Amino acid sequence: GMRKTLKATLAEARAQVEAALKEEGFGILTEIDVAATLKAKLGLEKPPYLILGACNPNLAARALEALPEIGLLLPCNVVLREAEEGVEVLIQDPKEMFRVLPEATQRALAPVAEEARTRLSRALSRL
Amino acid sequence: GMRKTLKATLAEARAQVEAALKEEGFGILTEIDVAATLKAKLGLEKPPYLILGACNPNLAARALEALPEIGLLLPCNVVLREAEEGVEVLIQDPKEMFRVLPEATQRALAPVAEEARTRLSRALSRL
Ligand SMILES: O=S([O-])[O-]
Repeated sequence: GMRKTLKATLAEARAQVEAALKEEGFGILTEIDVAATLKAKLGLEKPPYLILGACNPNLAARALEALPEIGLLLPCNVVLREAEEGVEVLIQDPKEMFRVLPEATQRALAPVAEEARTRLSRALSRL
Repeated sequence: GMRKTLKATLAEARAQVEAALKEEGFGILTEIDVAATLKAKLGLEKPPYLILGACNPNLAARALEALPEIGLLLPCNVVLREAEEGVEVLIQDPKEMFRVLPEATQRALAPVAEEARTRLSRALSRL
């Protein structure tokens, strides 16, 4: 949806992502190293793949105040994975993620999802 | 969907939900204290609210083979929140989550989602 490949090492891509997100009000709350946890649990050897859970507290608080169960679809995931041409960054589109909800609830959340999507697409565009 | 209210405290509910998930092959990879992070960032007191990222490594590994970009949807969120009549546990239903995905990936993903959902609803039933 929002996808970009960077010619950058993993650590470089990850620092540039954290920095572009922080410019737009999104902090990183969680991180899962998917290759390291598949190794530890299953003995599998997979290429680099991280999932970062990023969040703007103001937009999150607003969404959770309107619809408390919306925590099931937070935070916004950012994937960084090894690609041929370097590291691919993928960012969850909030508008797309709210489509699991009834249409009336998506209307009720639209201003927040739009604001989040605009800040996220801005971060991506600066990578 | 998938919710139960526990006549219990938040730490009784957390110790308990983690035990019931473990029984069903789901471990907790991440956790966000929503009330403490919104207080920290925004200065507002909010009611107890936790987001636990639960994962079964074998099911996640197969999901990632069907669709490499499914890391944007993982792991499976479990909410514990102060509710009206106790602490409400909500579990993201894998079947609903996958609906956001391209039509083309749905059939291949259906049996991993069915297996996840049966394990989760089992864990929820034992609380
Ligand atoms: O960071 S403030 O702009 O939500």
